[PDB]
Amino acid sequence: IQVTQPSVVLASSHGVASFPCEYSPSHNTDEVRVTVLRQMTEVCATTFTVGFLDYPFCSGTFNESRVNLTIQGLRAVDTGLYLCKVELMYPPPYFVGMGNGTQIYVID
Amino acid sequence: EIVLTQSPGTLSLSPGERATLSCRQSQSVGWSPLAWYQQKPGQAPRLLIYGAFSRATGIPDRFSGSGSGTDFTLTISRLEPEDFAVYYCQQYGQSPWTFGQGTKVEIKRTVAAPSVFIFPPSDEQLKSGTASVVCLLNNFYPREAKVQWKVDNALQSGNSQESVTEQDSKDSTYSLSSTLTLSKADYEKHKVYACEVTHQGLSSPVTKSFNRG
Amino acid sequence: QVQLVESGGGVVQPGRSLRLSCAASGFTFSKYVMHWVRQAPGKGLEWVTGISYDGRHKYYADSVKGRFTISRDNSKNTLYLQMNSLRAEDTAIYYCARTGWLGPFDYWGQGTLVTVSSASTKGPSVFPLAPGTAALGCLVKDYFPEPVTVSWNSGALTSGVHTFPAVLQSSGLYSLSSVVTVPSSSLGTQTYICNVNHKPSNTKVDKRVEPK
Ligand SMILES: *[C@@H]1O[C@H](CO[C@@H]2O[C@@H](C)[C@@H](O)[C@@H](O)[C@@H]2O)[C@@H](O[C@@H]2O[C@H](CO)[C@@H](O[C@@H]3O[C@H](CO)[C@@H](O)[C@H](O)[C@@H]3O)[C@H](O)[C@H]2NC(C)=O)[C@H](O)[C@H]1NC(C)=O
Repeated sequence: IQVTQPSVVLASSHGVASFPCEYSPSHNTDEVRVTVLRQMTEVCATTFTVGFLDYPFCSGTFNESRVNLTIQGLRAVDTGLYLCKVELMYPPPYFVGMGNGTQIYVID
Repeated sequence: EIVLTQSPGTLSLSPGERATLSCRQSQSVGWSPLAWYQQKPGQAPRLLIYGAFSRATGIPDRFSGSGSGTDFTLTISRLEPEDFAVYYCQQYGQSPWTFGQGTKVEIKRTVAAPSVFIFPPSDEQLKSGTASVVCLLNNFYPREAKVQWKVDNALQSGNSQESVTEQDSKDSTYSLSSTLTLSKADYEKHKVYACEVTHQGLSSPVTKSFNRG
Repeated sequence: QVQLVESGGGVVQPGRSLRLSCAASGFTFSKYVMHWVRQAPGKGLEWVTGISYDGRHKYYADSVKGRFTISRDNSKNTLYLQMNSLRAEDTAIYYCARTGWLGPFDYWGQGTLVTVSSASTKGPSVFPLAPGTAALGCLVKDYFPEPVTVSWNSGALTSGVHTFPAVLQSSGLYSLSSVVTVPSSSLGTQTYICNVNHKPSNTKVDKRVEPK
């Protein structure tokens, strides 16, 4: 699977960055696991079967083969490259794909 | 399901020279979940490179990777003596997680033809009912060698078994045994037992033989 | 520091079961996919089975699906491999491996050896390989399990010695030879004795190798 995410996004004044993360092709799966990693630290992770309930700074919705990610609480020091990881967990085969990363610019 | 094919089977080089190892994948998958591992005898594999080109933690800078789609390469820019080892590639984008068959990086030296020796079964062994006939190929380089058994001039198949040493630490050669196992009944039937060896250091095959008794 | 420590390997007869354990330390075990990978003698790496983060999803190689089961316990940070209906071809070193978050197998344990055999523990029979360079040796036949050690003249003869890796014979027993090249002139002057020790059977054989 090929994961696509935008090269660069600008966070809002209020520290909220939103961007899509999409995968292709659309293999049969019942459960997709999305992780946001910062370059490696784990920002948030969730399984879709509206997500990221274990992670107050992340939210997201999943349709078709595309997650609309929102990362909030960002400050200027949080500027950096945020990788999207997508897993097609079950039924097998398992598939994993890494995006090339979204550079998020945050201004205080 | 992803099949990986590595080439060459064996790379033969000296310290300070460049190693280039190839890994070809059955399909492209939209990114490069391609990893390379090192393995030394008696040790677990060690991750070197992932994502085709990223070095893993603590891996020296002389290791690099390149490639995309289906064709990937591992480069050791200037080989060090600690780098002679077996190297595997692996795809990790989907299950089943699959590996290449491995490329051995060995020490290169000059061609050396084997010294060949044939051994009849001992009388002590024959008393037990089986006959082991041994052919020894001693201190040869490169590793590739053909050992053909002939009994009374017939070629044998399925009744022999080979074993090879690791590269010698002093002279970088290999040695190899071939063992032909017959029943005593069959050993006693025939007369000429011969071991024919083809190797790069031999212009033409050498044959060592004995006559039962 | 990241460590993975396998245990449970040993000798088992075909048809029986064995459970392997892998103890994980030095990372948040529940945040990683874990695997078993095996390596049969003289062969390459073969993925066997893997298990998702929270244990819900288990993935198997076709070769082991139906016979092997993987599980994990995230409270005690242990991975397990339940092996059933074992066969000869399942003999291998079994490694536990972590999947890095970016996908590769970034840490591996040292492995635990599983031998699947019907054979009984048995010391070798040692036969001479009788002799300006001469070759001579000892044939170390029909022992189980591995390993066997061989020295020459109690360790004093090392130059030119080659002791070959064992081969597993069709019988389920191992065999190897140890050989040495020497001056053909020394054949009448010096004695050559191979010292074979097979500690699994407490057996030690000294065999003198003579011309003729
Ligand atoms: C994810 O990113 C990879 C790698 O991108 C490479 O490295 C980045 C840091 C940037 O510096 C990029 O400029 C650079 O390419 C992408 O893989 C690359 O994709 C391109 C587009 O298909 C491949 O084609 C190239 O095409 C030109 C013109 O025809 C040739 O001259 C090139 O030699 C090359 O063939 C390129 O081979 C490929 N590179 C690698 C290393 O894989 C990848 O597309 C991207 N994925 C997504 C979803 O955006």
